Amino acid sequence: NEDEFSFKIRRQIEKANADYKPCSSDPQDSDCSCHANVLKRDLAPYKSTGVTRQMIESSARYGTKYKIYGHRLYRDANCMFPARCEGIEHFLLPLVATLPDMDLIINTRDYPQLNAAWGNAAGGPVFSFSKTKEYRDIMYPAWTFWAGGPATKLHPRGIGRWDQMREKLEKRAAAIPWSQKRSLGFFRGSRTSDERDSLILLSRRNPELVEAQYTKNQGWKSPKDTLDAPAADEVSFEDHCKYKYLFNFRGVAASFRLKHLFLCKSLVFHVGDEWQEFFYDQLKPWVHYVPLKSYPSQQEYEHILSFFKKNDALAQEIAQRGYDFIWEHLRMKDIKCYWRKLLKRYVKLLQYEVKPEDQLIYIGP
Amino acid sequence: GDQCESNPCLNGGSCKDDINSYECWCPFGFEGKNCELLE
Repeated sequence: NEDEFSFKIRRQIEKANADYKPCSSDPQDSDCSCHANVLKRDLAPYKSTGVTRQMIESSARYGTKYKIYGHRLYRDANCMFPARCEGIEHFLLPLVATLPDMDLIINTRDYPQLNAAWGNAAGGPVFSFSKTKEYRDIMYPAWTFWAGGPATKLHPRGIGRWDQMREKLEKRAAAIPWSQKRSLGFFRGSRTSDERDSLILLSRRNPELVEAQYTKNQGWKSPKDTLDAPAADEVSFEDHCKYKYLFNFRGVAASFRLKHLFLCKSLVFHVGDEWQEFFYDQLKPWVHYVPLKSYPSQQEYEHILSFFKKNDALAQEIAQRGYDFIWEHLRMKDIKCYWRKLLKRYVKLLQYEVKPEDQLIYIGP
Repeated sequence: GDQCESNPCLNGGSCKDDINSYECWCPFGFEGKNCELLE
């Protein structure tokens, strides 16, 4: 029972790491190639035909229209999530001086808009932060790298400033080395997907193995939203770093939690393989994190945690590699250069002359 | 809708999900669609 499980996991690790190649030839990644496979694949469906004015007009209903015209940024007066628009504009504004004209339909909702099962009116292009293979949306780095992530008591203006968070977590990872971290699974978040339930229920049954509790979010409607338990308090990202085993789950779409967990130098257990952000493609299972299939069972959790508790040096190696990947390849520089490379490749697809539109408002610079 | 789940209302605001969109209720001192502006 235990032996078979061990063999399976160690085989998967050996294979993953034998096959692994770095996302760039040099670690500094001067040419911004680390995450380039994703933007290429996201833009590929538009390569043969390009993007017509009609496609843009047709896509406009699916997000917030941005227009770069004459090195000035314009936008719909109405942004559905103003704080997210601010986060996005932090990255667009510095690039507008050296970018050609383009129209961008940028979805600021959590969920992507262009279902590839549907067809035609949902041909795009539309930009969204998160997608699966079911959606045609082009991924962009989320607003929250600067501003407008979820608001909580510890982050009342919304989780943001990834630059500051990186330094905070680097320092905290240094303060709580592997050997001093608690040998327990940890999760503290809200019920944004029922994929999270079995971990919380396991914790209730076996708190010595897992410390997982549901917080309340702003969409709370009934006790069912915390599986009938009193809502737990928010725990800072810094305080996650006291635990060896950190769990991440999809939410509405992908979760902003994931990137934070790596910078604790804890072993990240990432549940599900569908929901993406732009950088997930180069996070490789068994190299940087422990993958679990969607809707894990309590018995699966018990087996995988027992395995890593008994193979502690192996656990630390993976945790270290995950830390190093986010440290080296999810810098602010990586976010900014991805935006730039994305937009420069996109504009080449346009098969029409961008014209001004007077109903749009001036954003900057 | 489930747009309120991602806590879009800043600065202590509370959220209600409508069918199409969401709305923030903002405490005295803050305004804007996400309570992101000072009053």
